[PDB]
Amino acid sequence: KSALSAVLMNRFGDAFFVLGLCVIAYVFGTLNYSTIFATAYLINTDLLVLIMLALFIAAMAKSAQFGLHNWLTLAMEGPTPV
Amino acid sequence: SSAHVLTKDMIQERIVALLESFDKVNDAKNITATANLTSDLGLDSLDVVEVVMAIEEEFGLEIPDHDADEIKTVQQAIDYVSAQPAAV
Amino acid sequence: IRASFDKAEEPMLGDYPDIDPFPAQLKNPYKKYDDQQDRRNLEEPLSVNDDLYDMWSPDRFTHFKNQDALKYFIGF
Amino acid sequence: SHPVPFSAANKKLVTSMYRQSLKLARNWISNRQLFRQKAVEIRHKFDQNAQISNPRLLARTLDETRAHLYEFRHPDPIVPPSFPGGTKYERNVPPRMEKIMQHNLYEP
Amino acid sequence: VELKPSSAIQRGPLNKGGWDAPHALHNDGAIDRYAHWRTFYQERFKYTRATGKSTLIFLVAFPALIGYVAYQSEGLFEFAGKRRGESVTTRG
Amino acid sequence: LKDYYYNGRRILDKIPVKDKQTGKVTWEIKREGAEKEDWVNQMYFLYAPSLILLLIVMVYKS
Ligand SMILES: CCCCCCCCCCCCCCCCCC(=O)OC[C@H](COP(=O)(O)OCCN)OC(=O)CCCCCCCCCCCCCCCCC
Ligand SMILES: CCCCCCCCCCCCO[C@H]1O[C@H](CO)[C@@H](O[C@H]2O[C@@H](CO)[C@H](O)[C@H](O)[C@@H]2O)[C@H](O)[C@H]1O
Repeated sequence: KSALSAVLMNRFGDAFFVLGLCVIAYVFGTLNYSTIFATAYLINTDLLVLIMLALFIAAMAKSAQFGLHNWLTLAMEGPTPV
Repeated sequence: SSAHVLTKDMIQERIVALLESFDKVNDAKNITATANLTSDLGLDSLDVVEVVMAIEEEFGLEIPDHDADEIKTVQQAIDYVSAQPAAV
Repeated sequence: IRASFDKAEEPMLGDYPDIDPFPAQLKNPYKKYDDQQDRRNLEEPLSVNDDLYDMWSPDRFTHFKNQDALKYFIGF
Repeated sequence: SHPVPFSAANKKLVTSMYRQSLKLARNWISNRQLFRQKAVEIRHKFDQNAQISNPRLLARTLDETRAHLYEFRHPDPIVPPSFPGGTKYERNVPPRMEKIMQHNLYEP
Repeated sequence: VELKPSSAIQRGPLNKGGWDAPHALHNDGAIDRYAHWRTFYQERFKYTRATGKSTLIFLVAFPALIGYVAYQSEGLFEFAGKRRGESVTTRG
Repeated sequence: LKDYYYNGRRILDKIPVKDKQTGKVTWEIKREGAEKEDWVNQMYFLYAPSLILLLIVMVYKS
């Protein structure tokens, strides 16, 4: 059950990451760092806020920030080296 | 690493020590396997509970009510503690 | 205790038994069951919403009733 | 109701209450000396009331101890690791040594 | 003539010829009854103040919300390569 | 013959193996070979290589 908690609470963030990828591929036309970080200083702030909100909710899942923190303590059911 | 095994003699030693260091017992050399807690050792209707809690603490166990009330002999406690694989 | 979703299905049970659901998480772990992990004996009747009250269902928390828990959470 | 003051049912009930109170004292109290102090005080409170005769005052007192046990519940009780609420409980269960039951006349 | 079938017709039993394998499952009965109930729920369903709520939510309100959003957002957004100050909307 | 063979193969858990020189065959245990299924020669030598060919063709039509 703890593993299920982890995987689903992280697929929440992966859903938001997928949304961010779609927005990036629409706005920038590419997912490569060299173009995105070359152009990023020109693009509308609203689109970048959408992108980074989605990617931050992904990071909010993985990094166990408060709204999506419930899996990190349950993951201690696994062995201590994990 | 954790090279330790329990035996009935070891359980008996630890339980008779536990009862010897209990002040509300009648006195020593009433404590044997055949001893009763109420009659022979002269224990009240809550010192048996204190003894069962002490056995829990000693052997690292959790004894529910339906298995706690039916401990009325020292040999019964020894049987019980030897019938639990996690008795430490 | 029957909840809203449980006693809403009363007109549909027909010949099925109307069973009082009690989650298995709160059942006594020290009794002996045929399925000790699921805490169920063999021929035990299942509520219509047993999916919600089995051991694979989400966890219950007994210490605080849920409305008080929401008060404390949103208060913090 | 009829909670007889010197029957076996009362014995079971009050022994269970005493066990619960001592376990709550163990769980709440981190220091050993204070835990023993509280256990002795609880035994004093039980010995004060071991002499009751009237079943009405008895039932009131039992309800009172039920309320005290519900009031001083612990959220994260101590359980040994190999026992049901424990960290090691169903960790590496030995598998039941069953034989293979066949299902096809042709497939192994 | 008593109208009866033909005596020439020799009949025997239907034998599907399967190898009867051992009992691999111990059926429970309670689980089977729960399964029959949950599979043939459709034949016992009735319209009540609880069921009609979910019907008029999920088949009337939620599609209407999605449709309003979809028909208002039809050709509103075009933000490929849009830049600072440029409007990402086509309309007002 | 088929049904006798397979019913023995399941009930007894033995296949019959006539050994080299003695002319007497009896049910034996040895099941680490000398048995093949009837679908193997079809698939593993007509279907698998055709899919490998499809992979080759896809890669070089890319
Ligand atoms: C109601 C309609 C919803 C439609 C929109 C979709 C909303 C999100 C999805 C919710 C849908 C209900 C999901 C029900 C699945 C339950 C399945 C299950 O049985 O798994 C249970 C598992 C937990 O098992 P557990 O009881 O906790 O055991 C713990 C002991 N280790 O439980 C889990 O693994 C939980 C996995 C789901 C995690 C959802 C997390 C949402 C939290 C949102 C926080 C807000 C964060 C800020 C977001 C900003 C957005 C702009
Ligand atoms: C819980 C079950 C009960 C809920 C079921 C809900 C089903 C929906 C039924 C409501 C039907 C009302 O639908 C309504 O739509 C049309 C247009 O869409 C309205 O009529 C309008 O149509 C447009 C064309 O689209 C005309 O050119 C004109 O402008 C008119 O004002 C009608 O006044 C009415 O028919």
